Amino acid sequence: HRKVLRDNIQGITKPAIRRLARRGGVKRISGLIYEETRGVLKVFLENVIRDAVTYTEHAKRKTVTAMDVVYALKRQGRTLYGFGG
Amino acid sequence: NIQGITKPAIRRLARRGGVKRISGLIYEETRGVLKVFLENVIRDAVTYTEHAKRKTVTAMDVVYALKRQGRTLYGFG
Amino acid sequence: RSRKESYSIYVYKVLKQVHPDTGISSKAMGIMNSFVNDIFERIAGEASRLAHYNKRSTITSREIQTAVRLLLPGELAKHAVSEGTKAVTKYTSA
Amino acid sequence: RKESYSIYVYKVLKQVHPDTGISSKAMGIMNSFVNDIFERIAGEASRLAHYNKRSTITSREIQTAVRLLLPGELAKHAVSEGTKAVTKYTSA
Amino acid sequence: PHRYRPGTVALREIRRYQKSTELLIRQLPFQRLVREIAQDFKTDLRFQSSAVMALQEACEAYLVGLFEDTNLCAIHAKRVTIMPKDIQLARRIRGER
Amino acid sequence: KPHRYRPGTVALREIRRYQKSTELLIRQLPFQRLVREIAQDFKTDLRFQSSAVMALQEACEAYLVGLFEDTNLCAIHAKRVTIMPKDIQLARRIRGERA
Amino acid sequence: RAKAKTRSSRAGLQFPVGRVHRLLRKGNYSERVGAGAPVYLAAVLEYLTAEILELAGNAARDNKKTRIIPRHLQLAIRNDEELNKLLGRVTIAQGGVLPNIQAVLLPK
Amino acid sequence: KTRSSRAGLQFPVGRVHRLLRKGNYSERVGAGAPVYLAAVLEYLTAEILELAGNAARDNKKTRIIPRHLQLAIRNDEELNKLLGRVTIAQGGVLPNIQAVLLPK
DNA sequence: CAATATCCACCTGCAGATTCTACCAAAAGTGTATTTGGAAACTGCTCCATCAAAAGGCATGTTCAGCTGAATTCAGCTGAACATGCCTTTTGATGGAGCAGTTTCCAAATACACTTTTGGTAGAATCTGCAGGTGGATATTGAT
DNA sequence: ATCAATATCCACCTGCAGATTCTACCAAAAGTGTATTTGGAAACTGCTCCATCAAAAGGCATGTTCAGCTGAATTCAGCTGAACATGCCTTTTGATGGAGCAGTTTCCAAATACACTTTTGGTAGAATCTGCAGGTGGATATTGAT
Ligand SMILES: [Cl-]
Ligand SMILES: [Cl-]
Ligand SMILES: [Cl-]
Ligand SMILES: [Cl-]
Ligand SMILES: [Mn+2]
Ligand SMILES: [Mn+2]
Ligand SMILES: [Mn+2]
Ligand SMILES: [Mn+2]
Ligand SMILES: [Mn+2]
Ligand SMILES: [Mn+2]
Ligand SMILES: [Mn+2]
Ligand SMILES: [Mn+2]
Ligand SMILES: [Mn+2]
Ligand SMILES: [Mn+2]
Repeated sequence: HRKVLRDNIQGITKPAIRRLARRGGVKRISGLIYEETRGVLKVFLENVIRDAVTYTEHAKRKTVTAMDVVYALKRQGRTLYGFGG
Repeated sequence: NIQGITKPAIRRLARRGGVKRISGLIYEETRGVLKVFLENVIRDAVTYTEHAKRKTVTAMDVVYALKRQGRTLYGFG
Repeated sequence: RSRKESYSIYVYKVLKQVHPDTGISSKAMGIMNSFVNDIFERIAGEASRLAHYNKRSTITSREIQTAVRLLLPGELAKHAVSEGTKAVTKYTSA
Repeated sequence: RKESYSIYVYKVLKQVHPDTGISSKAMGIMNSFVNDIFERIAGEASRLAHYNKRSTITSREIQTAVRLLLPGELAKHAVSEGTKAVTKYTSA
Repeated sequence: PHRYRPGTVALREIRRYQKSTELLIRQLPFQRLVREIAQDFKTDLRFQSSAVMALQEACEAYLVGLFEDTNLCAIHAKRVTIMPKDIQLARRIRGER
Repeated sequence: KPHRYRPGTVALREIRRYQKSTELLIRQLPFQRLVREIAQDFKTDLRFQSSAVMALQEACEAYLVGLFEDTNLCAIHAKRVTIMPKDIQLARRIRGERA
Repeated sequence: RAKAKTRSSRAGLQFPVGRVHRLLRKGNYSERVGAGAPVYLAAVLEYLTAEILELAGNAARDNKKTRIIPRHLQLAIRNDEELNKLLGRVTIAQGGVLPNIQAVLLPK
Repeated sequence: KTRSSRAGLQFPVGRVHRLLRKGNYSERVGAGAPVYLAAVLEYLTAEILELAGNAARDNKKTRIIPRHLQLAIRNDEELNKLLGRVTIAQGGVLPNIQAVLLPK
């Protein structure tokens, strides 16, 4: 990846988070929601991935395939349609 | 027949769940949920009875039902 | 070299029966394919357990039927169970 | 003709707390547990080896599976304990 | 005479019932509710004793769980009395409804 | 006037807009990096099958848009119309995600 | 030998009764798979497929579209109490959510 | 000469191997699989027991019963997570009250 | 401050329940044989990892005024705490037997091992639903 | 109560990416003959499960008060939502290597098969006990007031 990947969570701009909450139905948003979103988000991701990569290591590959994620999400209880079938 | 669940009981429960002050409409609301719970878990339970071509709902019948319900229960099978 | 399966071909046949002149996108068929699979697995697995539960070693239609009943919600089940019991007799009638 | 882990759970209850006993229900609970966890670990493994076009569930699967069902530290010891115990099997 | 201020005994009851692990719903009436309910699924049914035990352990345990989440919802809305409303918010969020 | 909409008008406006559509609401690239960063931390030198990054983002956003609803109902449940961490924290708890 | 006719065609199904039977065996669900299982399961699957398709086809009809897309499938499911519940812990790619604004939020 | 005595465990290594075979998991089962597993089962059991012990004793009691398990469980973060959706029959709940409910 | 009730360690006892103790149909374990993954190793062949411009969508900041959220009184009812008043749950066993479970057999199933016929999947042509784009109407909104 | 000042709508258009159509090769479903193995008929069988019947305190069901709780209604500082500037940074293309990914040979290390032998693990019966089940007696909070 060359340039060291750092502080990319703050790459979930405030406008974007606000957008997600609009599609969510939220009308007004406290100023402290944003960082709170990154916190929840980051954990969600670390998990789906952590399991995904486990699947990748089990298959002995250097690539994380769409299925690896689809399986990760399934066991996480967040089943997703549109990539693994 | 659901009234079989006396107002007191519903309170003894709430208390174990840490409730202090209870509204009065709650008792009714609580018999509502409860009723649905058993129905859903017994509806599935008896199916395991009937598939097993039996006339007796066995402790395991509940155990499995409860599992698919997502209420796993250790202590009966 | 590398043969990928799916239900796309069948999903389509069905689409044309309900909506003769309607089409379905790639992403849409994607969703649909996942669906048949989530449900295929859901039922098969449910039947599987039903058999182990009954110390039996084969999955009959009967099992698949309680599976569907335990799995599918109300009206959907009725219809599924009927449609299901139907096709089999129509089948066993050689 | 009625199996359980009632025996083993106990012998084990004796390694850590030799001078301690266990109820009947408590002993019942302990069964449900082993069976439950047995069930989960087997299923993931099964799925794992199935996702990888493999027709045999091995130790490698049972491991990944563990590394999928158990929490950080819990997972670590399981794996050690598992690896340990296994290496000994092979080694005569 | 002597009378405890409201809420002080409630606490007594919480501290007490949380400490114990015995069932709280009277068994006999439970069993009837069950038997009766089962009837809408299959007639002349036989309930393996313990299956009834299982059923209750299952229920009471479910309810207490709900009550905690319910209490959280009541507290969240600045209250201290559980309203059918908190029971719904809790369930609506659990995914049950 | 210069013209000016009242506080909330555009808010309700956006909601209607973003509920009528289906595009992801986060910028692809940033997401790309955030994932790679996080994944870089579990197992070094991991290659990502594009669609995989696409699936994670579909799952993440779907997830939040969902947390935001339960969040919103917690704000309304407490006579408020403005979601606060307080709310997100209660939904998560009740959901079991953290208790 | 009589000219073959796919088991499916016999059951008057559009779903591959042969492909389901295989998947059942190569799936490990059971030590052995019956003979009507794949016919039954295929029947249930084909059933459900058509149901989604029906509601979806309309969802597209409404929006003035001849071609179905995920949006329409999200719309079908989330609006049909049942399909909604069957697929309640299922998330559908590029599908969005149902349009819905809490009433307390609206203006005077 | 019991496969278990070889892996140096208590749980039924052979049995676990049988249960796998006759469980409809895969076509065939590796030789060290039931080994690795039974020791995980061995592990997780001991782990719990150890904690229920303390719990049991902490009440001047010697025989471990439900309430003690429900204690070793919900008090431990990892076990509670792992058994995150399991209800322990006749186990009760943890002594806990929302400070927002305590007296003046 | 002290009167009330509520509680918590300090104590002994029998027995409803552990624990061992004593033997046996079932698996475990032991070869010897049989069949089979799937772990090596090479090769194309895809996707994946950059990179290099162009712009122009969008973030990031910076006001600025609207009304939320948080604070604060009041008191009209809820529901807790406390007694009376019985009505049922809750033990205690006993029959009577509807019933889950066990075997014997075996016709009717599914297993297999080849040998034959297709019903699909992968690509390569032809299309043909719409994303954009633009522009006249309604349809709101929010000052005067 | 009207007028701007903006969205919010809907109808046309029109090339092209994405959808059908149009073919050719094969892993796969069938179509056969054999192979083996379910699980049901029925014939019994202790095992609980379902009734009654008879008791007793042990809860459960009403009434009394009113202690604070839950809801209104005001306020007001101050936290956003709503608008522009400003000019980063994310698209959008679209060429290019090359890690890997997946096929495409085989080749042992292993797993499965069946056939006997050896031991458990489990199911009642024999000795033990860990804890209820009451009983006290200091304390331990509650709570009403010079
Ligand atoms: Cl069948
Ligand atoms: Cl309410
Ligand atoms: Cl907060
Ligand atoms: Cl192995
Ligand atoms: Mn139609
Ligand atoms: Mn091979
Ligand atoms: Mn307000
Ligand atoms: Mn053809
Ligand atoms: Mn358009
Ligand atoms: Mn008053
Ligand atoms: Mn290479
Ligand atoms: Mn052999
Ligand atoms: Mn022994
Ligand atoms: Mn005591």
